[PDB]
Amino acid sequence: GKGDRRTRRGKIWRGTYGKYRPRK
Amino acid sequence: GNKIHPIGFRLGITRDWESRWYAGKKQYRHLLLEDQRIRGLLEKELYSAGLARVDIERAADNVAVTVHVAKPGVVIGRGGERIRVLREELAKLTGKNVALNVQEVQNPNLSAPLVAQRVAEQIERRFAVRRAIKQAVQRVMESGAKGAKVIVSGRIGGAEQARTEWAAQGRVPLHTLRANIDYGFALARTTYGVLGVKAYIFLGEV
Amino acid sequence: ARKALIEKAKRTPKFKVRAYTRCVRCGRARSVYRFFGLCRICLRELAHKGQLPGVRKASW
Amino acid sequence: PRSLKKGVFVDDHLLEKVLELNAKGEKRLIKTWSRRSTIVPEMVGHTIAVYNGKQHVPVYITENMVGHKLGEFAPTRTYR
RNA sequence: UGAAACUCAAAGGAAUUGACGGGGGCCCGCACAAGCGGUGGAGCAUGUGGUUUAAUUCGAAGCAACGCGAAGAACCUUACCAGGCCUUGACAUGCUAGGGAACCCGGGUGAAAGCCUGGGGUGCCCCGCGAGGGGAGCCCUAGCACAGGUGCUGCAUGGCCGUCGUCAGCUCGUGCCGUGAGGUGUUGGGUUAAGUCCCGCAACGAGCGCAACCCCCGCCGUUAGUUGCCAGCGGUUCGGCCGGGCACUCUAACGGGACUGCCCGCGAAAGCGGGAGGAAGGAGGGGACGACGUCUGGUCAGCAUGGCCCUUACGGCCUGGGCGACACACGUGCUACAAUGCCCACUACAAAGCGAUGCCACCCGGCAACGGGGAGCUAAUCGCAAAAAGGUGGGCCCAGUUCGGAUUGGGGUCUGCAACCCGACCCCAUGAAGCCGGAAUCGCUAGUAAUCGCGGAUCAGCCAUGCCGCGGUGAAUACG
Ligand SMILES: [K+]
Ligand SMILES: [K+]
Ligand SMILES: [K+]
Ligand SMILES: [K+]
Ligand SMILES: [Mg+2]
Ligand SMILES: [Mg+2]
Ligand SMILES: [Mg+2]
Ligand SMILES: [Mg+2]
Ligand SMILES: [Mg+2]
Ligand SMILES: [Mg+2]
Ligand SMILES: [Mg+2]
Ligand SMILES: [Mg+2]
Ligand SMILES: [Mg+2]
Ligand SMILES: [Mg+2]
Ligand SMILES: [Mg+2]
Ligand SMILES: [Mg+2]
Ligand SMILES: [Mg+2]
Ligand SMILES: [Mg+2]
Ligand SMILES: [Mg+2]
Ligand SMILES: [Mg+2]
Ligand SMILES: [Mg+2]
Ligand SMILES: [Mg+2]
Ligand SMILES: [Mg+2]
Ligand SMILES: [Mg+2]
Ligand SMILES: [Mg+2]
Ligand SMILES: [Mg+2]
Ligand SMILES: [Mg+2]
Ligand SMILES: [Mg+2]
Ligand SMILES: [Mg+2]
Ligand SMILES: [Mg+2]
Ligand SMILES: [Mg+2]
Ligand SMILES: [Mg+2]
Ligand SMILES: [Mg+2]
Ligand SMILES: [Mg+2]
Ligand SMILES: [Mg+2]
Ligand SMILES: [Mg+2]
Ligand SMILES: [Mg+2]
Ligand SMILES: [Mg+2]
Ligand SMILES: [Mg+2]
Ligand SMILES: [Mg+2]
Ligand SMILES: [Mg+2]
Ligand SMILES: [Mg+2]
Ligand SMILES: [Mg+2]
Ligand SMILES: [Mg+2]
Ligand SMILES: [Mg+2]
Ligand SMILES: [Mg+2]
Ligand SMILES: [Mg+2]
Ligand SMILES: [Mg+2]
Ligand SMILES: [Mg+2]
Ligand SMILES: [Mg+2]
Ligand SMILES: [Zn+2]
Repeated sequence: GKGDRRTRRGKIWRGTYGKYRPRK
Repeated sequence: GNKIHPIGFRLGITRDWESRWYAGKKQYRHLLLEDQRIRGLLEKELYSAGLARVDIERAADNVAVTVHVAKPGVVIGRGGERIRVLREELAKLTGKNVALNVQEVQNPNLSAPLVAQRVAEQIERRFAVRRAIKQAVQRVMESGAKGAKVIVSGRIGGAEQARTEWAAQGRVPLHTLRANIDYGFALARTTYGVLGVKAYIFLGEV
Repeated sequence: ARKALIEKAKRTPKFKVRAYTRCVRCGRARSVYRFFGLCRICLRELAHKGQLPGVRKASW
Repeated sequence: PRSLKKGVFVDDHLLEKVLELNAKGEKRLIKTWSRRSTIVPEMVGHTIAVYNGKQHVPVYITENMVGHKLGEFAPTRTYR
């Protein structure tokens, strides 16, 4: 969930981007 | 502790600001720090003139300004020898080169800031508080005004137990956002400590 | 405000980091609003006096 | 998950005091206030006394510890 | 029948204003009940107690202290601690003196601070042919007048705040009653959210409060179009793109609008119950606003302030620690325990905000953090920008498991002089507890609760899961 750093919703919550949530 | 400053509360209507100068997120803090430096000196000296207000307008290095006093002369000087030194004291403070008008306070007993200053002085000279208050309310109430009130803090009369003297007449509706009430606060150092003096004058409604 | 730690005006921090806002009016160092250079306390004091132009009491 | 980037940091107090001290060879003791500085190769063999805020702890530097900061060998607090 | 020694400053009566009652009668409030979701359980974040420490700076202490002062502790901040160095001082206003201009740049030494120590240099005023002499400013000493002190008193205080509270209520003037405190007014019937209004009354009025006057949201209209439209038409790179137009939507100034006015019913009236128009009724919904006063409440560490105390140190400068300690206990929260769910795709629909030593389109490199490079924006023009929940599709099949992401190993990117103590962020490993929480206990009456994400202040960065705001979806229940 929101606490999973390396996941979709995880990056959102932590307000970041990366492999699991790229900037499109 | 309750009740907001009746001026900060009435800025919307019945009560304009004391600095009508616009600015942007880069200079505002400066033009502000400046006004204070101004009021800092103006009050540090013109005390004797009895300065009720001090507006400050701007447009660009042409800092309007003004100073509403009860006794203009004290400002001016022999022909204008004081209003000279000071006028240069402003541009020496801030190389802005600005005006320095002077409005006269028609009645110094309808300007809360003075009425406060008034009583505040008496307190230091050791006048009986209750009297001063009773009187002050009168001066204000006699020379017009639909209402008025005065408040002194504590250690009244050098007492160890801080109290709070009252006194007030007519109307003074603070909850009514339209009263147009002048508020004036005057400190009051003393051998034993500070005493705060607030003054409220209700003049005209709508 | 310990009029000695009001050496913030120093401008010679050796390293720009050590630079810290600090109130211009109270010396209050813990709630200094960039925009006013004042602390939250004085920012509230002057605003009441109408000495901060434009600054009104918001409500909605 | 350590990090610093490209440009390993080391205060030049002891540096020009060590690489320079390597001219004659080695020496007994040193005294630094730079927990900040990284331990580099040219220190192995030295005995750098590090300050922990109250003391100057004698830290013998070895190969296996090249890379760690000096502070890591001068523990700050005192528990039981 | 009825003393005394000794001892007290009272013991008592009636009445008054209060407070109180496990006295009575009316009546309110998420007070209970009715509900819906939570917290004391787990892991973690944060504040606190307690321990510990050279120091773990200080305050806050039932409600109303405990994500509180702190809307940003690596150094700074920080007031704490350890060391090295200053000591008319970091900052004010003056002084006689011993005496040398101000200023610019150096090198030893050192952790820095500081200390030695050596040099380019030497204008200005009246004198003097000059030599050189006496002074303003200035700086440097040496000795004064003093500065400084987040050192103690918030029970010596301003100011400001919290609290009982938006709870109604607290009073006055004159008159009347009572020897008097003090009553009457303000009690009483009806009514209201309200000491709101009505009726009645030895009382008639008034002040601070209630309400109203201010702000936001809801409907309509003027005035205004580098935002909107193809509604209308004609050009199309089929992009409101271009022409062109203010209609619409907005943007934002000013107005209109609701008054129990209208209708039926009850009533002495105020007003209550419905009904019609109307976007909106009978305080439309939400704010700002919190009386006389109480807590002898908070705060001298925001400031101001009396007294007290230290004035080569209770002042000052640094470097490094500390505020981040950890057997343990509590508060507030975060993320969860899963299928009304978790993934990966792919697709939608926001509102308020912020943006020069900045938002950062777009392009290239990198799994990525981020780095190169650069378009446009002083922003209704550009940017942060994706909103998320949803919707379509597909995977997982019920397992400590595609639930959950705590720990820990490794490799990196950034901000910064600098991330050991003690920063976020990325990637690979690791994959803890937890299967819905004892006794207790918290919030909320509707766009509220629950749930979803977005922006701001502070700020280099950040330990924001805090805080202040914004909009999407949108319940249950209230006998009493
Ligand atoms: K009795
Ligand atoms: K309203
Ligand atoms: K008190
Ligand atoms: K959830
Ligand atoms: Mg998962
Ligand atoms: Mg101070
Ligand atoms: Mg800082
Ligand atoms: Mg600031
Ligand atoms: Mg006797
Ligand atoms: Mg009696
Ligand atoms: Mg009684
Ligand atoms: Mg009773
Ligand atoms: Mg209610
Ligand atoms: Mg309610
Ligand atoms: Mg209940
Ligand atoms: Mg728990
Ligand atoms: Mg312990
Ligand atoms: Mg204290
Ligand atoms: Mg503490
Ligand atoms: Mg809170
Ligand atoms: Mg520190
Ligand atoms: Mg107090
Ligand atoms: Mg106080
Ligand atoms: Mg206290
Ligand atoms: Mg009310
Ligand atoms: Mg009477
Ligand atoms: Mg009588
Ligand atoms: Mg009575
Ligand atoms: Mg009376
Ligand atoms: Mg009464
Ligand atoms: Mg009475
Ligand atoms: Mg009565
Ligand atoms: Mg009533
Ligand atoms: Mg009334
Ligand atoms: Mg009556
Ligand atoms: Mg319209
Ligand atoms: Mg009101
Ligand atoms: Mg208390
Ligand atoms: Mg107290
Ligand atoms: Mg702390
Ligand atoms: Mg908890
Ligand atoms: Mg790539
Ligand atoms: Mg298990
Ligand atoms: Mg798993
Ligand atoms: Mg660190
Ligand atoms: Mg299971
Ligand atoms: Mg925010
Ligand atoms: Mg930030
Ligand atoms: Mg941390
Ligand atoms: Mg955060
Ligand atoms: Zn201040």
